[PDB]
Amino acid sequence: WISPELIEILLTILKAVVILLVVVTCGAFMSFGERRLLGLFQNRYGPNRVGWGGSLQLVADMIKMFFKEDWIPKFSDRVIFTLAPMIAFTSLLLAFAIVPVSPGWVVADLNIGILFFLMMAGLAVYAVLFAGWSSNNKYSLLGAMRASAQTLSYEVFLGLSLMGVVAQAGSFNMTDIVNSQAHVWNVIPQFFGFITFAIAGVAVCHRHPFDQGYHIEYSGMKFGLFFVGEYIGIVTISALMVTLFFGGWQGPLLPPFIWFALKTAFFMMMFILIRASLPRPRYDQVMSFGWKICLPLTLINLLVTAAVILWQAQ
Amino acid sequence: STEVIAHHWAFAIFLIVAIGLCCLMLVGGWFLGGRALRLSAKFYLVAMFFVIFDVEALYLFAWSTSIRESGWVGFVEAAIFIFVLLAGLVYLVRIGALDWTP
Amino acid sequence: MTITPQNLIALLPLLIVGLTVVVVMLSIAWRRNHFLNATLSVIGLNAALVSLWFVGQAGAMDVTPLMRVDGFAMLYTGLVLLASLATCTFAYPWLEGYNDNKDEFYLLVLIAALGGILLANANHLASLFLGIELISLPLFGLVGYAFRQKRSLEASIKYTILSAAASSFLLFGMALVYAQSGDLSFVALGKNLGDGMLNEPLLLAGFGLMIVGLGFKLSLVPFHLWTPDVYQGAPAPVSTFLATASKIAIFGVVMRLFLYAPVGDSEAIRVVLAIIAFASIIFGNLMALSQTNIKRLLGYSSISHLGYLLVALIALQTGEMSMEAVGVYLAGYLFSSLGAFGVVSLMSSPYRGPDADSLFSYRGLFWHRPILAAVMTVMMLSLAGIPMTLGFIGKFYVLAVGVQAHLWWLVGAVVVGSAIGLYYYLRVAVSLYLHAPPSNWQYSAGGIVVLISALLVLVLGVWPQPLISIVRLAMPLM
Amino acid sequence: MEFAFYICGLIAILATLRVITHTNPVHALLYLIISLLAISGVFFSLGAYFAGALEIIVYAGAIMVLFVFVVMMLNLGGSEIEQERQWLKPQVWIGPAILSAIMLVVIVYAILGVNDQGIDGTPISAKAVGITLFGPYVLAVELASMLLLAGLVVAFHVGREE
Amino acid sequence: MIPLQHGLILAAILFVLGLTGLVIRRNLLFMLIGLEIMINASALAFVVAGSYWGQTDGQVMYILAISLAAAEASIGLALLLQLHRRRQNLNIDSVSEMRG
Amino acid sequence: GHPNLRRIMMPQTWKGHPLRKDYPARATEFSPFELTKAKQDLEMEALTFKPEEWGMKRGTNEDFMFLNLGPNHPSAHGAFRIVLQLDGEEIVDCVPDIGYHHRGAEKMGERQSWHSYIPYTDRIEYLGGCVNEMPYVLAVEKLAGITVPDRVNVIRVMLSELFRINSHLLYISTFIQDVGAMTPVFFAFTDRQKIYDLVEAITGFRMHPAWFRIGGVAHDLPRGWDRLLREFLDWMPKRLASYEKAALQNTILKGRSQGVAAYGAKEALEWGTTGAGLRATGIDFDVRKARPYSGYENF
Ligand SMILES: CCCCCCCCCCCCCCCCCC(=O)OC[C@H](COP(=O)(O)OCCN)OC(=O)CCCCCCCCCCCCCCCCC
Ligand SMILES: CCCCCCCCCCCCCCCCCC(=O)OC[C@H](COP(=O)(O)OCCN)OC(=O)CCCCCCCCCCCCCCCCC
Ligand SMILES: CCCCCCCCCCCCCCCCCC(=O)OC[C@H](COP(=O)(O)OCCN)OC(=O)CCCCCCCCCCCCCCCCC
Ligand SMILES: CCCCCCCCCCCCCCCCCCCC
Ligand SMILES: CCCCCCCCCCCCCCCCCCCC
Repeated sequence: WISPELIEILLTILKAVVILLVVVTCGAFMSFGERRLLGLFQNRYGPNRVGWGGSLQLVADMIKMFFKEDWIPKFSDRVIFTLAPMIAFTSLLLAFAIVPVSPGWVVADLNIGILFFLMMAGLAVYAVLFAGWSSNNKYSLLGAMRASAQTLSYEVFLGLSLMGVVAQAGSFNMTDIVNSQAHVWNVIPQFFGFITFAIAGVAVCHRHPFDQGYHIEYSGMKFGLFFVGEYIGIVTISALMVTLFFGGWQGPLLPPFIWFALKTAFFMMMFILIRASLPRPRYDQVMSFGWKICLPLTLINLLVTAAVILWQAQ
Repeated sequence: STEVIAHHWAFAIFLIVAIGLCCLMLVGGWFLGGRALRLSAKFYLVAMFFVIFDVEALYLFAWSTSIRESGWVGFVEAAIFIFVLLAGLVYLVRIGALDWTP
Repeated sequence: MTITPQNLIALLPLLIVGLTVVVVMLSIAWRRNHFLNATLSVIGLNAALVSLWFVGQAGAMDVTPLMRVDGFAMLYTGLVLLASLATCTFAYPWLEGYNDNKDEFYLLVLIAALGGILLANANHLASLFLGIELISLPLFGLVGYAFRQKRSLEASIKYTILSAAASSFLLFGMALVYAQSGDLSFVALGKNLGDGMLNEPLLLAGFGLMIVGLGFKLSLVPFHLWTPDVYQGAPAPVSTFLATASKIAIFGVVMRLFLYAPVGDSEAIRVVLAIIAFASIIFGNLMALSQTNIKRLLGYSSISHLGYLLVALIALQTGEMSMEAVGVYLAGYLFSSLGAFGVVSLMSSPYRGPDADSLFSYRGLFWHRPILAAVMTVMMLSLAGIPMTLGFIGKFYVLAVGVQAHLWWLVGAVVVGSAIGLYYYLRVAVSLYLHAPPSNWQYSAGGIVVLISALLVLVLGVWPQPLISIVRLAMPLM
Repeated sequence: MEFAFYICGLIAILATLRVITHTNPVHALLYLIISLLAISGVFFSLGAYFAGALEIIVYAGAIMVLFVFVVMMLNLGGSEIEQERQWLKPQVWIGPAILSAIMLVVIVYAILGVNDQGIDGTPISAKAVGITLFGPYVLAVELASMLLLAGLVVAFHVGREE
Repeated sequence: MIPLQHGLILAAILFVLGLTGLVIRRNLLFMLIGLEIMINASALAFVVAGSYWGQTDGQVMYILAISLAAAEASIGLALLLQLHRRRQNLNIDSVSEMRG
Repeated sequence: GHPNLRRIMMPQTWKGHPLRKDYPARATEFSPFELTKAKQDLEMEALTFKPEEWGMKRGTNEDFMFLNLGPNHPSAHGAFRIVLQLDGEEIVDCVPDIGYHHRGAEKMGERQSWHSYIPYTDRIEYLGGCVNEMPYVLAVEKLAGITVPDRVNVIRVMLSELFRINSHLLYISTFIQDVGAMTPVFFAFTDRQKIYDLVEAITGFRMHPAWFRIGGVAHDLPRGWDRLLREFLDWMPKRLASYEKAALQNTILKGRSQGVAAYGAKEALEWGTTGAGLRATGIDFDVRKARPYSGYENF
């Protein structure tokens, strides 16, 4: 069984498995780091006793949530109730699945790329919809209608925000996107695309300030699945933002993984800072900002990007 | 090529391991531990606007990957497309279709 | 193939009506004004109608890998634009009594007119499909415009469900045709077959599925059951538009498709279309014998007249005046349906609420409305094939076309259906004069439109030579 | 390549068959979404990558979301639907199923008599689709935008609450 | 190496299944669902036909097909919401006011 | 002539009237049967809700829905219910369901001595403390004919103003948190900890000092109170400006708060509204100036 083809296949499989394991542990440790960073922002310490520096708090949470009594409501649909955390985890996980972390270190070098990210987000809205329906509660139903309306109102321009980087790269591939950032990172030309993608990625992750309850009927491992899927999705959006607007793994001196991890961790810290600082806007202004402002901004940005590209092509 | 079939195997392993990992943690959560309003039409309007603008967005998705090959003629065609889309959006905004509170 | 300035000036009615749609939408978004929006709509449609003359100056050519502009496109674009202008003119007094928003009606009429112009200019399967749906969806809006009324909502639901099913059938048929052929151009549907294997099973089945879809769209038997209910439930200007513009545009694109496709010469398709036309004439004439409602009777009339049109369609590959006969018949049928449904709309205007009935009560119309009764009986005699009417000239053209191609079964069907149509049309025209027990210039404009249609039918029935010369001048590309 | 096509086609057929014979609207829409995912897998196995991408982005990401939105808006608890079982009585479904089966055999006989060298499965990228879309199909794009606008206007006019 | 006939057979099977669901179901919602299945099957047939010939025409016609499908689904759901608002039921056989 | 004279403090299925002299003040024996049946009415209250019981009319037209916020709110203002008549998201009728926090403080006042009732006066407004103790001991001193010396007046004014600053800081923090910004409540609770340090030094307790007495205060001021007061007075204004610039000048908070539930002088006068609302209606009425007490004229 000694052959270079089988060795390469096993090595690529191990690389994908390593990427997935690092992502799930990074999401869980980022929930712990969200707690710690909220403590740091709010002039306190946070969890720092369970193990060295609180690093074993996540293990305690996992053990508690595994050994808690699993509950499914008596008057609820079992399949949909079980299937909502499945979507909330796996949809944005496989949205991460296209992100290139290093040259030669990728899971799938697809020809669609952030198109596949859009498929995964459109699948991810079903988690909120299914959790609202399967709870058999009208309060959670109305909350899910509101949350799904918000996520639709911002997914309506998520892809059009990514279209500026698509136009400047000329292809849907992520490797071509990070190769086109060899001189100037995409945050400089596609700045409006950058802010609109930031707002859209914040909104579709059900995070501050675009949130709300449909979580009340879940408990035990299903609530933990929703939680870790939310943080894994924040990791996914941060890494996609790094690979789309900040060159990804490209850097002058450090190894490419060091630059990619530094930019990703900076965007996670910026997520926690956004949660700590900004207040909650009301529904009407949130939907008005999603529709009236960001979508025409993305359309005008795409038009200006096309005009600049065709002007620069002699 | 060896690289492409290796990449397909890696993607298949990623999908299978992710789905099976979430299923396994669901099974473990189920296994461990002992035991003891009328909705308005504004949601429909918002979802329908999302659907229509998502199809116009898919047209723009198709255009954006081939801007250089289409030339200035494709830019003109997409300009009329985006102008019609923005006229529709302005029409929706000005009649109160996108306003939640009356 | 790219677009030239010559291709742009050949695109003038499409661009003008689209710019009218954008301008009307921006006017609605600025301030809801019924009069201003209707004026902008009719000015845009008239601008397209007069830019047809510049299109005729530009000549006949192929504008797209999709569209082709020639005299065929000129004639059918003019018919569709005239139908849309008459629809707006009849729609304003009906919309004067509407409590809800009125400006969306003209937007939908403009978009449906755009779809009709695209169907007139269509030289592609994609363009044919897009024109069919661009006609259908505004008709979904207009049929159920008065959705509070039960009849209009029911007609909208029936039309939407059945047209979605027929669009699925038509798209599956185009998919089978494209799988057989490999090119979606009209001329290339059968160019890859020779030496007597034109009757390929996949191509025949695909063309049969689009025949099903178009026979729904043309109220052909046995896809005709929607016609009286949708005609009755919809508003009367919507009934006018659905009777004239949609049928004219779809039959024009069917004419162009069957003329340009080499598989239209195949005998099995011609025999199937002969059976469809025979059954359509017989059924649409027999089913209107005992109708007390003018809208259902006019729907069965539309079924029978489209059967006569299909009879003229069958001899397209044999005769030489078959498309000329179709043009003359379609002009006469446009004017006949315009006059009849305009009289119906002027009696049904303004909209007197959704809870009140829209009953016609045509008995004794002469004793309070003499001019409208005269117009209505003129159009009733025109639809019967009675002489000194344009409908008689169209019926004579259909009869000559059927005589040329030895389609004697279809000719006997035309004679029998003409007798039955004579019975019910004369019953309506004589019920107008029995005994039974406005105030704005838009209503006067609608009355002027129906009076001009009646006078045009009378003059071109007495003297049909200018219309024949105009239709012969609309020569398509061989 | 062909393995994925056959498995996804069988999954889509089974899911649609469970769609048309189900009483729960949400379960029917879930099986419909599963069939859409399988049909997009069929698309990806045939090289039409843009077709599958738009199948899950739009067909399984906008249209089915709208259907689930409407279903949960109505709060359909199967009133006079779950308690009827009308489509499962053989006197109702034997006729239409026989008719659809007859049409299926006719279409299959038509399909089996065409030239077929097979599908090579070469991936047609979205770049070529966008080149053809804004090249030889400009009027298709503009009038499709017009059609989407018309559908939006009609659905706004009909689905208002007042 | 996949035959075109097998893809066309799959599309035909899905089309007649959607039509059967459109016919035998008295609910308007399941009728719209069956309509969605039929138009998706037609789009699948167009994609298979386009990929057999190696052309982008199939994908372009699919794009037009799903634009129509999205618009038609929106229209039918608006009409369904109007029917459920003004009649409190989705019985398609009970809405038969005009006939003959 | 009352539109709806139902019980507001006790539940509707309560026998007798508690503030009558023949009613026993002390707690009756507990029964799980009463609790279980009351759980049954708590279960069927959503199903058997009749708007005519609560004074609402034309309930369920069928364009109105009934919303119950309580009984437990996720806030520090207490636990209570509000039933709302709704058209979509618009409130047309609403009545609050109160009495979930009834402690019988008046009935307790009839069974405690004049001296032993002061800790009960603490827990009337539990963010007030000495502010709640002051009117009771002032009225008892009016009964006793006691004129307190000046040092007593200034000490009571000091503690009342300290607890007023504590309550105002907690109120501003909870309003900011209810808007959506959860950060400044931590810093303002640190400021409340500074106030609590001074109050612990003076009275020996944090929240309910029970330190005011009939005729004075329980102890003299501890040696070193002025140091803690000086550090607190130096600490406060920078933190106040920081909270202002962080949240009360934010445009999102202004959009959430400006123009919401506005009333004029007539509405405040006819409904007995006092304090911040009455002065926000333009009426200058503070008891510390109009009818001065505890030597407030010397400040
Ligand atoms: C709870 C579970 C529910 C069901 C979940 C899914 C079940 C199936 C799991 C096993 C899948 C096995 C692997 C399938 C093949 C993966 C590789 C692949 O698709 O390769 C084809 C193509 C390659 O692209 P490229 O390299 O660019 O090609 C150039 C030259 N070939 O690449 C592509 O075409 C890429 C695009 C297709 C990728 C599909 C990914 C999965 C989509 C479904 C997600 C479902 C999410 C959960 C449920 C949502 C609610 C229903
Ligand atoms: C195993 C028994 C059944 C077990 C339960 C069901 C599990 C899911 C089964 C369906 C999905 C997986 C099917 C198997 C895919 C395996 C990978 C494969 O066949 O790849 C081939 C090809 C790779 O790309 P290509 O460049 O064409 O490669 C040619 C090789 N030179 O691939 C392609 O070109 C595209 C590959 C397909 C598209 C991506 C994956 C789509 C997945 C859709 C899932 C739908 C929901 C299924 C739900 C099942 C449970 C209800
Ligand atoms: C990897 C992806 C994530 C990347 C992380 C880093 C970026 C995070 C981006 C977060 C974006 C949050 C956007 C919040 C939008 C809120 C819009 C809204 O509803 O505003 C309402 C408010 C009042 O509006 P009005 O209708 O006038 O109400 C007055 C009525 N009396 O209106 C106003 O007060 C006016 C201002 C509205 C908001 C403008 C945008 C502010 C965005 C937040 C600040 C970002 C600063 C830069 C952060 C670092 C970026 C690198
Ligand atoms: C938030 C970061 C998530 C990363 C997910 C993927 C992890 C893959 C690990 C790859 C390790 C080797 C990287 C290439 C070698 C060069 C760099 C070596 C030092 C890190
Ligand atoms: C043959 C083509 C049509 C020619 C014109 C037909 C008649 C049109 C209407 C003219 C006006 C008719 C007035 C009839 C009055 C009858 C009064 C009867 C009194 C007992």
